[PDB]
Amino acid sequence: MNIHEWQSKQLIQKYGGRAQSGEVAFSPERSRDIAKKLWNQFPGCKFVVKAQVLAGGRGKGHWEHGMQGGVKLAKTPEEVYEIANEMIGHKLITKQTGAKGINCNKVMVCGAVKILKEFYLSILLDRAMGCPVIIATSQGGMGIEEVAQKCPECLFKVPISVKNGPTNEQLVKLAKDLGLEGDLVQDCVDNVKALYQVFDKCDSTMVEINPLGVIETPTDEKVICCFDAKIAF
Amino acid sequence: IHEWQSKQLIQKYGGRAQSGEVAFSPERSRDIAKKLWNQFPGCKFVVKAQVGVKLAKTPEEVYEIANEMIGHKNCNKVMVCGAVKILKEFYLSILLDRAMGCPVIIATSQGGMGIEEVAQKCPECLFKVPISVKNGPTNEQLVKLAKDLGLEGDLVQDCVDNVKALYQVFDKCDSTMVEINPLGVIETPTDEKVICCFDAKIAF
Ligand SMILES: Nc1ncnc2c1ncn2[C@@H]1O[C@H](COP(=O)(O)OP(=O)(O)O)[C@@H](O)[C@H]1O
Ligand SMILES: [Mg+2]
Repeated sequence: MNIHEWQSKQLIQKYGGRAQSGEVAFSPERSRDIAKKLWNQFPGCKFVVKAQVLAGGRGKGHWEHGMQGGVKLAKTPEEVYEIANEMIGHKLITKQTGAKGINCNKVMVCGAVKILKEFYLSILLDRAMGCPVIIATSQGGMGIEEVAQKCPECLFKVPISVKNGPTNEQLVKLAKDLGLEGDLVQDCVDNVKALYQVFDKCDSTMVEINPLGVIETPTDEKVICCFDAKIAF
Repeated sequence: IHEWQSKQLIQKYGGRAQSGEVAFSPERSRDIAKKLWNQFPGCKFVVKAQVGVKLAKTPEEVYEIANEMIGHKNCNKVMVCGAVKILKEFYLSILLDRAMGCPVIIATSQGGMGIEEVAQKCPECLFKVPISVKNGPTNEQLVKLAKDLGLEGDLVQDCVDNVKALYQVFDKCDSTMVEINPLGVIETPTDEKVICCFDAKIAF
């Protein structure tokens, strides 16, 4: 992750968005310290250890030395050490790789959150159109590439005005089209607005959020939260 | 011992405690809350003035509260804690009872209140448990104390674990009092129910 991209993820929170970025660790020891420090704030919480490799289906793939999964739930900081040790410096295999192997040199240590709904949402520069387009689906867990090829009308597509950007009516209906009601409608609007602010302020070619989730905070407020945000140029 | 050193000892010996993180300025208080939103977005915060306790919704509220604490009636640091869902507050201590000549465990379902006041007006609801310093506390004693506090399920064993860890701090530090007020039954962010020490006091 170069400075250009990392400075963009930061803008998500600046422009009103809500996102979990976790924290990067380049060693299993550091992975353990992260989880340990987090237990000082939310004792007894669980953790999610995510292998940081540029490849999809991490949660599906497997490791060369017996372990299963690129996204793993951990109960303690020691389990975080164990998992991270099997990831950092080893090859991960997914559909993207068949069996070529993809070497992992770092992990994300994330607090385990309660996820109520999962969505996919991206903002792309459509060259054939010469404008931005918001693409979203409520299948949530199935990933975009699968849904697009195998389901025609599952996707919500919204062309965006270059001068005006998205409109509240556009974003409100989209929030509604994703099954959101109550306060979560406006919360989603604010987050997508933030995502587009980033998309345009950074001359980005794609802003991908997978999952865009309805979560519960430790004190059980229901809020929109961006996971595993990705930006391209 | 100070509160931050006490909670450190409790975790070493197998206890669960919320330590928060210390800030010596309102600015640093805001940064702590900010970084915490990277792990549990949308969470709330508790701000405790240190040598009084307020709930904050944003890192900016955390700044405002810390600004009214640090440098005022004199407080010069704050602990910034993630706001945790709390189901029950208990009191628990381990005291060297001189009259009986042995350690004693004192516990109440009346967490948040001073033990002097609770015993004065509700002597009925204090659980005393003398400890044989040779064999220390037995797991049999601790299971009853847990049941007598209205605990069932995994919380009963979780309570034994934490109380055992507290006795170790008492025994190993040769302390005259280890006091947890409140000792809470909380819910983790994924709704697991566990025991947690929120405050600790160790006397010598
Ligand atoms: N911080 C977290 N807390 C709880 N569950 C999480 C967290 N991060 C991810 N998950 C869950 O684990 C899944 C991991 O999948 P994801 O990271 O989206 O990509 P992949 O499909 O490649 O595994 C998420 O879809 C979500 O259901
Ligand atoms: Mg909850």
